[PDB]
Amino acid sequence: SIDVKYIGVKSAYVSYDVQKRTIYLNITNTLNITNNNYYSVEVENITAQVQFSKTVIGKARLNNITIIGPLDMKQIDYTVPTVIAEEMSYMYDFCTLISIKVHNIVLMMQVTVTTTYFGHSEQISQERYQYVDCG
Amino acid sequence: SIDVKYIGVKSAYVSYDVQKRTIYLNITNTLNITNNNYYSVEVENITAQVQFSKTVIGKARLNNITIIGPLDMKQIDYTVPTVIAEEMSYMYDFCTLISIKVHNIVLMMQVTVTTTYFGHSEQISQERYQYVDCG
Amino acid sequence: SIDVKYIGVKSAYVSYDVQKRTIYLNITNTLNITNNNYYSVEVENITAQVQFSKTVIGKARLNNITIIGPLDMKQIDYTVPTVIAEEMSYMYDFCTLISIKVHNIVLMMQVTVTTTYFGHSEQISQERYQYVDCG
Amino acid sequence: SIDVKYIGVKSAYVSYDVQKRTIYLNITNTLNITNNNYYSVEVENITAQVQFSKTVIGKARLNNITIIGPLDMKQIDYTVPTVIAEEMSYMYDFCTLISIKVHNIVLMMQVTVTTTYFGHSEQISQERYQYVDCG
Amino acid sequence: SIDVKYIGVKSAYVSYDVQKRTIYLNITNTLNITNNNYYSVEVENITAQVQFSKTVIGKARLNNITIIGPLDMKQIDYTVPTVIAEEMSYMYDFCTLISIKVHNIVLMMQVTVTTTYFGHSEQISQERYQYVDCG
Ligand SMILES: *[C@@H]1O[C@H](CO)[C@@H](O)[C@H](O)[C@H]1NC(C)=O
Ligand SMILES: *[C@@H]1O[C@H](CO)[C@@H](O)[C@H](O)[C@H]1NC(C)=O
Ligand SMILES: *[C@@H]1O[C@H](CO)[C@@H](O)[C@H](O)[C@H]1NC(C)=O
Ligand SMILES: *[C@@H]1O[C@H](CO)[C@@H](O)[C@H](O)[C@H]1NC(C)=O
Ligand SMILES: *[C@@H]1O[C@H](CO)[C@@H](O)[C@H](O)[C@H]1NC(C)=O
Ligand SMILES: *[C@@H]1O[C@H](CO)[C@@H](O)[C@H](O)[C@H]1NC(C)=O
Ligand SMILES: *[C@@H]1O[C@H](CO)[C@@H](O)[C@H](O)[C@H]1NC(C)=O
Ligand SMILES: *[C@@H]1O[C@H](CO)[C@@H](O)[C@H](O)[C@H]1NC(C)=O
Ligand SMILES: *[C@@H]1O[C@H](CO)[C@@H](O)[C@H](O)[C@H]1NC(C)=O
Ligand SMILES: *[C@@H]1O[C@H](CO)[C@@H](O)[C@H](O)[C@H]1NC(C)=O
Ligand SMILES: *[C@@H]1O[C@H](CO)[C@@H](O)[C@H](O)[C@H]1NC(C)=O
Ligand SMILES: *[C@@H]1O[C@H](CO)[C@@H](O)[C@H](O)[C@H]1NC(C)=O
Ligand SMILES: *[C@@H]1O[C@H](CO)[C@@H](O)[C@H](O)[C@H]1NC(C)=O
Ligand SMILES: *[C@@H]1O[C@H](CO)[C@@H](O)[C@H](O)[C@H]1NC(C)=O
Ligand SMILES: *[C@@H]1O[C@H](CO)[C@@H](O)[C@H](O)[C@H]1NC(C)=O
Ligand SMILES: *[C@@H]1O[C@H](CO)[C@@H](O)[C@H](O)[C@H]1NC(C)=O
Ligand SMILES: *[C@@H]1O[C@H](CO)[C@@H](O)[C@H](O)[C@H]1NC(C)=O
Ligand SMILES: *[C@@H]1O[C@H](CO)[C@@H](O)[C@H](O)[C@H]1NC(C)=O
Ligand SMILES: *[C@@H]1O[C@H](CO)[C@@H](O)[C@H](O)[C@H]1NC(C)=O
Ligand SMILES: *[C@@H]1O[C@H](CO)[C@@H](O)[C@H](O)[C@H]1NC(C)=O
Repeated sequence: SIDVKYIGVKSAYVSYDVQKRTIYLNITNTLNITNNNYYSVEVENITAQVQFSKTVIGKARLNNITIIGPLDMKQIDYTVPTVIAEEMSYMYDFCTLISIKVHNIVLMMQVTVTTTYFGHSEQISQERYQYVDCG
Repeated sequence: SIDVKYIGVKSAYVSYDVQKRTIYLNITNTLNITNNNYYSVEVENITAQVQFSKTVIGKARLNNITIIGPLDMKQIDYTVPTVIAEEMSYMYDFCTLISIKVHNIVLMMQVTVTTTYFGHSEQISQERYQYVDCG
Repeated sequence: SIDVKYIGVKSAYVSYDVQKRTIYLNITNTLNITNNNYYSVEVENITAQVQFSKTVIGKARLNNITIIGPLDMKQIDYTVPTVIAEEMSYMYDFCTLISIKVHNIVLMMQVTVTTTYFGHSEQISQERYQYVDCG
Repeated sequence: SIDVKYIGVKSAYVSYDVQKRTIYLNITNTLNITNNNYYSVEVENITAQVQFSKTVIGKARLNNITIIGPLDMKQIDYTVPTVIAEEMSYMYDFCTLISIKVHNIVLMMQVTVTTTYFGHSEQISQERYQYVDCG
Repeated sequence: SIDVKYIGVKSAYVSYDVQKRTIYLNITNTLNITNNNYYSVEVENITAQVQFSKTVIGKARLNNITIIGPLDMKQIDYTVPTVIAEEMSYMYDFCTLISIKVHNIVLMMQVTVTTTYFGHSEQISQERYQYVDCG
């Protein structure tokens, strides 16, 4: 990736910024800009490229073959009991929360068993993340 | 990716910004801009490209073959009981929440068993994310 | 992706912005802009490209073959009982919520068993996301 | 990656910034900029490239073969019981939270059993992250 | 990576910054900038490259072969019981939280059993991270 930029507030090439009650007198600004950008990116010169997969099985006996790919959960138990009992009481609850499984961003590109890959693969994530604001 | 930009507030090439009760006097601004951009991106020069997959089975005996791809959940139990009992009580509840499974963004590109791939693959995610604001 | 931009508020090439009771005096602005953009993107030069898949089975015995693709859920139980019992009580509930499975954005491109792919694949997601605002 | 930049507040080439009630007198600014950028990135010169995978099985006996890919969870138990009992009491709860499994950003590129890969792979993550703000 | 930059507040080539009620008198600024950048990055010159994997099994007997990839969890138990009992009491709780498993950023590139890889692989993470702010 030639350019990746996380810019919180202000991004600019040339900035004249005047703010919060200033006095801006005789000003002469002369700006002469020559800017040129040449991008030669991902250029590929190939005579011959071959992807070849071959399998042959002869006179064989195969019994109980199990192939299990990734990300298997099987047996998961979440037990979260909440019990509130009051006889003669005063209860004030402000900003209370229970969260079990919270997922913001899931990016999954190549999940397989057998992968043959020729090329280019890129993942980019940018965020501002605030979970809980109370008060 | 040639250019990826996360810009919170303001993005500009040339900015004259005057704000919050300033006094802006005699100003002479002369701006002369020569800007040229040439993008040669993803150019491919190929005589011959071959993707070849072949399978042959002869005189074989195959019994109990099981192939299971990725992301298998099987047995998942969520138990979240909530019981509230009050005899003679005062209960004030403000901004209370229960969330079990919350998913914002799920991106899944290549999930398979066998994959043969020639080319280019790109995933880009940008967000501002605030979960809970109370008060 | 040549250009991806997350811009919260203001995006502009040249900006003269005057705001919140300023006094803007004699101003001379002369702007001379030469801007040229040339995009050569995804150009492909191919004599011959071949995608060839062949399978042959001879004199074979196949019994109990099971192929199961991805994303299998099987057995999932969500139990969320809520019981409220009051004899002589005062109950004030403001902004209370229960959510089990909430999904904003699901993007699924290539989910298969066998995939042969020549080309280009791109996924882009941009959002502003606020879940719960109370008060 | 030629350029990666985390910029909290302000990013600019040339900045004239005047802020918080200054007095800006006779100013002469003459700016002459010649800037040129040439990017030759990811250029590949290949006569012949071959990816070849071949398997042959003959006169063999295979019984109880199990292949299990990565990220297997099996048996996971989360027990979080909460019990509150009050006879004659005053309870004030402000900003209380229980979270079991919270995931912001999950990026998974190549998870397989057998992978043959020719090319370029890049993962970039930038964020501002604040979990809980109370008061 | 040619350039990686963590910049907390301000990044600029040439900066004239005037702030907090200064008096800026007769100023003459003459700026003459010649800046040129040439990037030749990731250029590869290859006659022939061969990735070849071959397996042959003959007249063999294979029983109880188990191959288990990485990141296996098996049996994990989280027990966090919380019990609060008050007869005649005053309880004030401000900013109290219980978190079991919290994950901000998980990046997984190449997790496999057998991997043959020709190329370039890069992971870059930049963040500002504050967990809990109370008061
Ligand atoms: C601008 O310069 C002239 C020079 O003749 C001067 O008389 C005038 O007072 C100046 N005004 C300001 C606002 O700087
Ligand atoms: C502006 O820049 C160009 C770039 O070569 C130059 O030829 C020209 O003389 C400059 N003009 C002035 C007034 O400096
Ligand atoms: C590579 O590209 C150049 C053009 O930039 C061309 O002249 C040359 O013949 C190419 N070589 C091959 C056939 O791979
Ligand atoms: C195949 O597996 C099953 C259960 O996994 C088992 O009961 C059976 O005996 C196995 N077959 C042989 C020939 O061992
Ligand atoms: C602008 O400049 C002229 C120069 O003759 C001066 O008389 C005038 O007061 C100036 N006005 C402002 C608003 O700067
Ligand atoms: C404006 O820029 C062009 C770019 O070459 C230049 O030829 C021209 O002389 C400039 N004009 C002035 C008034 O500086
Ligand atoms: C590659 O492209 C160039 C044009 O840029 C062409 O002259 C050359 O013959 C090509 N080579 C081949 C046939 O791969
Ligand atoms: C095939 O599998 C089933 C259950 O998985 C088992 O009952 C059976 O005996 C197996 N067959 C052989 C020949 O082992
Ligand atoms: C503009 O400039 C002229 C110069 O003759 C001056 O007389 C006038 O007061 C100025 N007015 C403003 C609003 O700057
Ligand atoms: C405006 O820019 C063009 C671009 O070449 C230039 O030829 C011309 O002289 C410029 N005009 C002025 C008044 O500077
Ligand atoms: C590639 O494209 C060029 C034109 O840009 C052409 O002259 C050349 O013959 C092409 N090569 C082939 C046939 O792949
Ligand atoms: C095929 O599978 C079934 C159940 O999966 C099993 O009952 C049966 O015995 C199997 N056949 C053989 C020949 O093992
Ligand atoms: C600008 O310079 C002139 C020079 O003749 C001077 O008379 C004037 O007072 C100056 N004004 C400011 C605002 O600096
Ligand atoms: C501006 O920069 C260019 C770059 O070569 C130069 O030729 C020209 O003389 C400069 N102009 C001035 C007024 O210095
Ligand atoms: C490599 O590229 C150059 C052009 O930059 C070309 O002249 C040369 O023939 C190429 N070599 C090969 C065929 O790999
Ligand atoms: C194959 O495995 C099963 C259970 O994993 C077992 O009961 C059986 O006896 C095994 N077969 C042989 C021939 O050992
Ligand atoms: C600027 O310089 C001139 C020189 O003649 C002087 O008279 C004037 O007072 C100066 N003004 C400022 C604001 O420095
Ligand atoms: C500005 O820089 C260029 C760069 O070579 C030079 O040729 C020119 O003479 C400079 N101009 C001045 C006024 O110094
Ligand atoms: C390597 O690249 C050069 C061009 O920079 C080219 O002249 C030379 O023939 C190439 N060598 C090979 C064929 O690997
Ligand atoms: C294969 O493994 C199973 C359990 O893992 C076992 O009961 C069985 O006896 C084994 N087979 C042989 C031939 O040892």
